[PDB]
Amino acid sequence: KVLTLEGDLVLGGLFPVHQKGGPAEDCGPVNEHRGIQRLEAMLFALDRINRDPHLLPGVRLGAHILDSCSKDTHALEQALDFVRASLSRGADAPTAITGVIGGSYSDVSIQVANLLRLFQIPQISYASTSAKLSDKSRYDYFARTVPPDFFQAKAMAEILRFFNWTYVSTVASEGDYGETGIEAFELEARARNICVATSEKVGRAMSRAAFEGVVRALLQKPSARVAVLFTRSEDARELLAASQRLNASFTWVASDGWGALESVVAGSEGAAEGAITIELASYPISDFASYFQSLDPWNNSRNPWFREFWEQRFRCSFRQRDCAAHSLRAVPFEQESKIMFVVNAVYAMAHALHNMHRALCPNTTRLCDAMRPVNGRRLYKDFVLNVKFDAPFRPADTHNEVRFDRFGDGIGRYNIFTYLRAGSGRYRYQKVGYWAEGLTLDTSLIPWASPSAGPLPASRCSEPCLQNEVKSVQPGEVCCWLCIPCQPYEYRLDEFTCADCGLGYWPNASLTGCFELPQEYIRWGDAWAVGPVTIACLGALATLFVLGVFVRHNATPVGRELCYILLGGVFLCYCMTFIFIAKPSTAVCTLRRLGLGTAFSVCYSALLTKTNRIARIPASQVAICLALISGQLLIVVAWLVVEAPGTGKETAPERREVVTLRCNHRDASMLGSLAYNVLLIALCTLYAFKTRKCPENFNEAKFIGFTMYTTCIIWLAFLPIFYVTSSDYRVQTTTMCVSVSLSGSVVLGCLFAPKLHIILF
Amino acid sequence: RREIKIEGDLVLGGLFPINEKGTGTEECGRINEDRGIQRLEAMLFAIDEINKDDYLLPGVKLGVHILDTCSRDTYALEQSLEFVRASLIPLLIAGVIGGSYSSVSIQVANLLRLFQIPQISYASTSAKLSDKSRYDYFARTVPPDFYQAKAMAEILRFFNWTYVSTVASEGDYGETGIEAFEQEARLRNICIATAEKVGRSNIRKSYDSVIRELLQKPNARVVVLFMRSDDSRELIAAASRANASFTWVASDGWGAQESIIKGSEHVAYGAITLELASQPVRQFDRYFQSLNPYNNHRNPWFRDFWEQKFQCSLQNKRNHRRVCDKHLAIDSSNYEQESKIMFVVNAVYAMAHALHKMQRTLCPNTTKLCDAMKILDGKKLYKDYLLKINFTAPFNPNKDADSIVKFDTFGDGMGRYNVFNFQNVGGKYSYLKVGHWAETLSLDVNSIHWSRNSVPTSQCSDPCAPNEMKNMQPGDVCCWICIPCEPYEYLADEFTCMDCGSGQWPTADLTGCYDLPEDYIRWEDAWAIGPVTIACLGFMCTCMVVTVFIKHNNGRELCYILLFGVGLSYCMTFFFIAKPSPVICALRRLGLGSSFAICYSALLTKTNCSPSSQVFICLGLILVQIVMVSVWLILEAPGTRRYTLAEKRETVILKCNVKDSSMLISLTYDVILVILCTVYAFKTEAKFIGFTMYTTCIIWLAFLPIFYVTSSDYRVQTTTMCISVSLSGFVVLGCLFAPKVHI
Ligand SMILES: N[C@](CC1c2ccccc2Oc2ccccc21)(C(=O)O)[C@H]1C[C@@H]1C(=O)O
Ligand SMILES: N[C@](CC1c2ccccc2Oc2ccccc21)(C(=O)O)[C@H]1C[C@@H]1C(=O)O
Ligand SMILES: *[C@@H]1O[C@H](CO)[C@@H](O)[C@H](O)[C@H]1NC(C)=O
Ligand SMILES: *[C@@H]1O[C@H](CO)[C@@H](O)[C@H](O)[C@H]1NC(C)=O
Repeated sequence: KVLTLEGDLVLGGLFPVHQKGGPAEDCGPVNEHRGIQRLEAMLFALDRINRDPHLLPGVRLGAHILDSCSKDTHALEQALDFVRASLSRGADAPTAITGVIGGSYSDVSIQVANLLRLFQIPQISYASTSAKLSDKSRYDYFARTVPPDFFQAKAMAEILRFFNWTYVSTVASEGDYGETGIEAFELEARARNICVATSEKVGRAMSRAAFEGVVRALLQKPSARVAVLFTRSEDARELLAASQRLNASFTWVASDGWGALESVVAGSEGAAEGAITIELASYPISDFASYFQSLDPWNNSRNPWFREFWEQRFRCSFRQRDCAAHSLRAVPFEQESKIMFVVNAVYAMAHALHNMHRALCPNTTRLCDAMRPVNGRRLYKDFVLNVKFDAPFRPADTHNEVRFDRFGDGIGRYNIFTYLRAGSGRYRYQKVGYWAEGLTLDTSLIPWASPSAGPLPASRCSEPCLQNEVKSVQPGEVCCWLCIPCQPYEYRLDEFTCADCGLGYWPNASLTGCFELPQEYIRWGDAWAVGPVTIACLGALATLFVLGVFVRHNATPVGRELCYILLGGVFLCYCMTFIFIAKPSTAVCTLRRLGLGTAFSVCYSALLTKTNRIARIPASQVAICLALISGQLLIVVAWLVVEAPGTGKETAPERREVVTLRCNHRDASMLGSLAYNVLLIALCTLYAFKTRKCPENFNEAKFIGFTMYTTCIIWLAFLPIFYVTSSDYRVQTTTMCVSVSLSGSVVLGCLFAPKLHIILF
Repeated sequence: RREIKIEGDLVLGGLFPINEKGTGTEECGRINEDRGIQRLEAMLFAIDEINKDDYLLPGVKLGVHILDTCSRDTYALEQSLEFVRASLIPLLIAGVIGGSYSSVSIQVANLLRLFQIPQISYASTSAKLSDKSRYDYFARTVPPDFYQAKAMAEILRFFNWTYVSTVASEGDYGETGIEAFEQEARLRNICIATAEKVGRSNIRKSYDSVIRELLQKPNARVVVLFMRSDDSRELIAAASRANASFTWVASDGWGAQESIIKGSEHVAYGAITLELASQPVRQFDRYFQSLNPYNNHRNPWFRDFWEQKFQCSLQNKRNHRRVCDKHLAIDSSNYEQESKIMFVVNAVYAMAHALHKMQRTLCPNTTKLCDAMKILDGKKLYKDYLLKINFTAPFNPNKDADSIVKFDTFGDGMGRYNVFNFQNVGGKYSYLKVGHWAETLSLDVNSIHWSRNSVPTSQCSDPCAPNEMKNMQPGDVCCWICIPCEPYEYLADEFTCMDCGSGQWPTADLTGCYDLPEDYIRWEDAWAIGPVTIACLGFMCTCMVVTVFIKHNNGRELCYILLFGVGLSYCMTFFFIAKPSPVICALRRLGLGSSFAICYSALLTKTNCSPSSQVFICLGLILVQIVMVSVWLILEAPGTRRYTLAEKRETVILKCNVKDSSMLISLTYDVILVILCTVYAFKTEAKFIGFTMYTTCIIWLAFLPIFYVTSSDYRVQTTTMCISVSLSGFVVLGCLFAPKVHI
């Protein structure tokens, strides 16, 4: 059947008046909510356009509406009449189609657009939301009023980011809706920097056991308490039933498949408490309701399918009466949600035609000779796509602009619904905001978004950390990272790498390189070493006594330079200890190093001269001491030329010290001087094995022997002590200073013990 | 309104460009001689042969439904709309043998994919038809255009032409061809130098500019052409004026047409062109030649063709113009077979055979049109039987095995091309086929004439040699240049040269990072013969002086100890020199220390003069020196490091990797102190001992700095051994001249 009206400007149209044939037939029952209501909406829009002065005033608008029967092949056969009656014939009277407003199902729209692209016939759909009609390579002359299927995916991605949800689950379905939209949702989720679990899909013929298994699979991850539903009505209903059976707590962010529908929450109200759904935004037309209610078959002869619709709706046969006064009122009539889109499409086509007419014929408001061969390409590209007008049957003081983007799609406009309970034993859908270009959620009506008990925390898989580097992301899932704490030995040098530097274990939390604090780790020059330095001061007092010895030298009938040399050596070792303790530096370490060796050599030379003089029985003693001093000077010069500067040393990796040593160390050259002193002491003892007994200056000889024995014992005790303390430079200098001060004090005491008795006697 | 509706059991659609596109006030222009009447006559001849054949559809008779395209896409769509009014008097169409134009084929495929009608093209070579997402019911017996991109790009690989310059005409033919050829070249490691674009609206000024841009690039001597016939002809003519010589590698736009060269045969020579292979059909010539507009009443356009090929008016208005009689006929003098005729027949059979096979699957009980075959499922026929045909060419020449008609996964035909080389022979210019490309190269190099005895066009000068000459890229794209590296570091990688050893000196490219320690191991060379001879002489002298002793004695034991120490000093020279250095590096140092202690004891023996107690005390002092050198050894360790920092010139490695001036300085300082004490004691026989001790002291003082300032590769040990043996020899000379005075 065909539906032809007027003919001045014929408008095409395809509607699913009949449902798809069940028992292998062409067409079956009449689609009341999708084939009759939309058909009457288009007819009402055409009538309003005709009885309208500011749109197509002097030109009348016709119609050539057809039935597609929800079949792509049947739709192709019917749409063949659109091209065969306009331009196919030549270069049932044929009618010239100017535009086609039809196509509810995606496949029907695809086939009709494929047919009409070749013949340059523009088409404007009203219910085709398929995402594969957006590309103009395959569908050049296709436009639509409803938004595509990825706009709701973008809306849910923005919703997930708004609520700070990162690790979420995902449920999809088999077919175009469920697979095409899921890829777009994943793409925007990657663009939204959020995580997708990408769980299993639904084949629309899926058993209850398989649904339960998928529910358990979603329950495997406990941190992702959020699931995204790109499922149809039946799949969503089955999933809710399975969740209710298994008693699983979830919040579901759904799409237009769920919407604000109560048929999917029947018997599963407990499982859905914080369900978030998106419904395509639409408003009811009161004028269309008034037009449709006052419709009866007695005068409605324009619609060939009205009799069948009346027979299916009311039990009337028209052969036997069986019916009377069965007026269609508001009690059993409900306006279909996509009727404003049909009116918008018809009015957009009318406005495009009017604009083209005004541009081509600015003189008269009637068809010109240039309007008979209308060009579909120019009309679509310059006029159909460039439309900006207020939505009819809606006050102009509202952001309702029927416009097409660069791909000819509609303007995104959705409503967000939360399946909540107001407090009683009833459940209902409540709008909590809209999405035109950005979210407009209000945190006042959502039950789980209340400040109490938190806003349903469903954040990322892991948590940020400061002391633990983020370098243990799970292989294959970079969304669940492990806060591995790096060892304190390794500091922070990069963004996520804990690496040691050597000059400190943890300077600060700057996380940019390593900082070496300028300090000394062997800075013992304080009251802690107060005891040793004072002992050195005692040696200085002995030096003062040396001056008294000089006075004693003026009136002593009993050689005299040996005592002066011993006093000078004592002063030298005291000065070396003072230099070591007070301030260690590059120029303050070599001086004491040479001084201690010089003092040791002077003492050894004095002992050797004394024992040689004893065994023999001033020029010879002076020559011997000068030769010993020259040898010591050569030794210290060799030490200096071997390594003069001191650059310090680093500590062991087990700890973090400032400076292990003030100058160069770990050298066995001082062991050579120690061995030379030991050999000198051994030679002195070998000589004194028989030379110790000496009547001439017996007290002096005994004191010299005692001093030599004490020095040998002190050196033999200190050498292992020095070796042990070499591992700890903090106290090694103090131990060496104490040892040398004790040796000097012992030598001075041994020298002065018989002198006092001799003076007193 | 003219159309052919030959009835039959199965009706095959037809679609040919009978009428040229009207550029004036008429939709349809003239009558197309070659791509028009001749191709439809070939299809009719193939249909008649199929009907007369007793092996191909013996019972089913094939009908013909032939329309005209008028060389327009809209007209072709309007005509092909008659092919779909059979399932949605009308005639049921099994398939459509239509095409001859890329736009017409595209539009017809777009219309026919909706109604599931198989379509086979005989001349459409557009690459846009190769995708099944937009044309899932389209097949062709001719290869697509981009196949030629693979036909001659391998030629570039055959003659080692890695640097090419591409020139093409904008539109649809050369556009996709450029991308296909660039992809093939990139897959074959061939880089593109220039990429120009020729236009139909351009003039000689812009052509000369393309040539001028081509000339100012001497490396690229080969130009790959993707252009139409007129563009290539005019470009050759323009290059004639510029006196430009190139090696053109052109596509089917040039082919083997004599119109391309025109009067510019001296600039086109050596050109390589590709032509679609097409054997002539002997039976078609006889069928077409014996045709007159009196019995061929099934061809509505045949009268117009008769009035176009020959000036005739016998059909209508005889007196208006020059009427003709039956004297006008068709023969071989003024008729030539169109190149794409064997494809057209190959298309028709490609349907019939498929249908035949389909029957054998659906109607196997009789040789007739069974009812189950009346449905004529287009999808099943296309995806089950149309794409699975392996029949040979019906009219292939004798001994021609390569004549199987096949369709690949995209429905395209088999790519078979012929390579033509423009040559001069004798004094006549003509084309000559030099090979074929049936998915492989079969060029005949022995019969190819080049521009001037050779075609060198490689941009890269030469491959880089190994041994730090491979280098890397200098900042270009095609190949690279070669620069050397300093030979101390081996080129461990293909771009950089990095050191991997102390001395290294890599040997060849293979195993560059060899061990090659380059140690200072020196055998008994010329500089070593002296020290070993001196050591042997000293050993002989010590043996003589200990043999003369003991027997005649009337220091004693001290003298024997001194002689043993002198012998130890003499053998220390040989101990120091050793090519292999083991982990025991203390042998030389302990030997030197023992020699010094022996000298000190020998001096102290004369210093002292209870004497036996001193002879034991000096041994105890030697023991103290031994424990001191042991403590020294407790702080020094050997190794394999090299003490020379000359890198490439560092061909000597230290025997023991340890700081020489760390504690050896202290040991020598102790020795110097001891010997200075002995010298001071002796300064108070004895004179000779003091003199030789002084000579040794200044000798050591002079030889100490030179071992550190010169830092010889291997002579430091030799000089130390020479100094030691000289000191020992002086001591031995004194201790041997003393008995000379004694005797
Ligand atoms: N706009 C729809 C969307 C439709 C759809 C919507 C929700 C769930 C499943 C589902 O099936 C698919 C599959 C692919 C593309 C679109 C859909 C259309 O049919 O195109 C449909 C409302 C329009 C109407 O028929 O009135
Ligand atoms: N096979 C061709 C190839 C054709 C072509 C061949 C050579 C030079 C220019 C050129 O113009 C284009 C442009 C786009 C696509 C195809 C072509 C076809 O029409 O498809 C053409 C021989 C067939 C015929 O028309 O008889
Ligand atoms: C999401 O986190 C941001 C912090 O960047 C915060 O400002 C915002 O309030 C949070 N939104 C919630 C918790 O809904
Ligand atoms: C091309 O190079 C290969 C080796 O690189 C050589 O074998 C072949 O002969 C060359 N072909 C020529 C020079 O035509």
